[PDB]
Amino acid sequence: SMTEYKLVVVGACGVGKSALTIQLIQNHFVDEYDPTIEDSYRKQVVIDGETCLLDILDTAGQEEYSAMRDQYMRTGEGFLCVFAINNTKSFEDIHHYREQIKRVKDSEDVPMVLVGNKCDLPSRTVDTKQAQDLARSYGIPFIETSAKTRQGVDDAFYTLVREIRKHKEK
Amino acid sequence: MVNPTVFFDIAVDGEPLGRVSFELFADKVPKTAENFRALSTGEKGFGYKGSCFHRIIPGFMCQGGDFTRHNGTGGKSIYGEKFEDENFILKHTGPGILSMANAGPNTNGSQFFICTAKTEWLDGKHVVFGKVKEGMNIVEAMERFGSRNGKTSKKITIADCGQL
Ligand SMILES: CCn1c(-c2cc(N3CCN(C)CC3)cnc2[C@H](C)OC)c2c3cc(ccc31)-c1csc(n1)C[C@H](NC(=O)[C@H]1C[C@@H]1C)C(=O)N1CCC[C@H](N1)C(=O)OCC(C)(C)C2
Ligand SMILES: Nc1nc2c(ncn2[C@@H]2O[C@H](COP(=O)(O)OP(=O)(O)NP(=O)(O)O)[C@@H](O)[C@H]2O)c(=O)[nH]1
Ligand SMILES: [Mg+2]
Repeated sequence: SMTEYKLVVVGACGVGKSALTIQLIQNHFVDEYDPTIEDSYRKQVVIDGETCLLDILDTAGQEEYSAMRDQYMRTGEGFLCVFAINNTKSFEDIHHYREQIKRVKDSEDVPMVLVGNKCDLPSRTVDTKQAQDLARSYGIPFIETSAKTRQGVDDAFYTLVREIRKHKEK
Repeated sequence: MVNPTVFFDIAVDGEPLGRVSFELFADKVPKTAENFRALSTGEKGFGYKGSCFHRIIPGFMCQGGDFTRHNGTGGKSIYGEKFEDENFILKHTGPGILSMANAGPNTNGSQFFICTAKTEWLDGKHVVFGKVKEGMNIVEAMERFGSRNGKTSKKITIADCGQL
């Protein structure tokens, strides 16, 4: 039937992985903090004139359990690597996340999008140029988002689907 | 100075399951023990009665205590919304340990968890303040309604609670 795409959302605690996913799926935002154990969602979307089915894994940012990420990185087809533009440490964690995905996939070519979230907030500490440069060095797209305003939310997930498509048909 | 004892009467979709009692380690963590005691009696005008166990993960723990939002994000202490980690003297040594949930350092409120296994990696991060006295098998019975990510399949509530 329609193609299913297995997306996985990763990044440090509090960057907004869940807020982005719930905005995509349920069209709302609450400012409450419900730290994730692990959640799965489904949504069908039209991308480039074709319907497809998104299967989204929303993961925990807990550093304590970093050695338990391997099984979901094996099954996931593409990864949203999320940091918050007002949290420099979350941006520095990105390298460690991408490196872990590369090791588990044993590939330097894994579908991935770098996401700079919370772009509605003032006092940004990670500059857009600094993030675009890093994504350029990885060869992956970079998108700035706000789960609060919905800015870029659809674009982030749709772009990741396009990356997975290109990889499968390569 | 005898450590105080409190009880929860647990219900499953409104039907009684049984009573769990806890010893609260006021000898070692008086501020944390007193918070849980007062929340169990409801004497401040709020507390655990009627709240649910929102996260139950078989093999690990049963977590509850969000009586302000009933969604796993809320709760408050008798000292304010949050209070500091009192100490980490006591460890998560096995089933029955009663310990504070938190969202990082110095964020204790009202949420708590009861261990169904030894959870040593939580030592130094969550304040242990009590243990199950009677009714550990009720806590074990609550695991029947949990899941891998903690979502419960029935409404597990504290139908009544108080001090013994
Ligand atoms: C990797 C998957 N995972 C796992 C995990 C870990 C293992 N191990 C096997 C090997 N051993 C040696 C190490 C561990 C196995 N299987 C799983 C689960 C079943 O795989 C799905 C956990 C976990 C916890 C969080 C996120 C992901 C997580 C998390 C996310 S917020 C959190 N912790 C802390 C939590 N704050 C809150 O609620 C805040 C909002 C309130 C105020 C909190 O105070 N408490 C109390 C203590 C227990 C904790 N909740 C909790 O629920 O722990 C779940 C547990 C299963 C115990 C650990
Ligand atoms: N202003 C603003 N706040 C946001 C945004 N995205 C998330 N938040 C807020 O940041 C906090 C953390 O969001 P959350 O989605 O739970 O982060 P997470 O990455 O899923 N955390 P965890 O790894 O613990 O599950 C919440 O209070 C949420 O409302 C955003 O784009 N803008
Ligand atoms: Mg989350």
